[PDB]
Amino acid sequence: GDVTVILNNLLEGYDNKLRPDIGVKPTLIHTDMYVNSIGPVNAINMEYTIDIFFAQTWYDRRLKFNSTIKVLRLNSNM
Amino acid sequence: SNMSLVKETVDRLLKGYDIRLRPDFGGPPVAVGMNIDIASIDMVSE
Amino acid sequence: DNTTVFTRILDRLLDGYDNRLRPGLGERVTEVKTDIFVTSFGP
Repeated sequence: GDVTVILNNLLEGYDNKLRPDIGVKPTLIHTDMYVNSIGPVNAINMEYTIDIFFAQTWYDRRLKFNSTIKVLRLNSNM
Repeated sequence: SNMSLVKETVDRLLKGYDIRLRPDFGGPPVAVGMNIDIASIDMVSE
Repeated sequence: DNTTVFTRILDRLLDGYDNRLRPGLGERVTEVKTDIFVTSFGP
């Protein structure tokens, strides 16, 4: 289809070793959390458990595509 | 000599070898025989 | 040589297959039928 073409065009000449704007400006990352549960707070080992859905979002000007679909929703494969 | 002969033999065996398919994939079932040499039964926990 | 045909089948199935895309990404909704067989209900 067309989503495969979009994904293959985004990853051509792409270097996942370099952050976006590697010599321009810092990358702004917006972070959200969703606490599923805060586990047992045992004082013996001075720790506590927590389960979260950690979400980060930023801007990568290399993953910019022109198409009639607005968002690519993917797995952990990419 | 005797080493490169076995090397080419194993390379011939493994060239065009589909690991996704069992022996006789569309045929009769393959027989697998089991052996077990028990070294220790460590801890039987109730 | 009844092993080459199934290899060609499996290679044609995977020729141009993109496992980053769910089946029916642009036309329908992927409907997964689930099943659970509990072999042992643990402690």
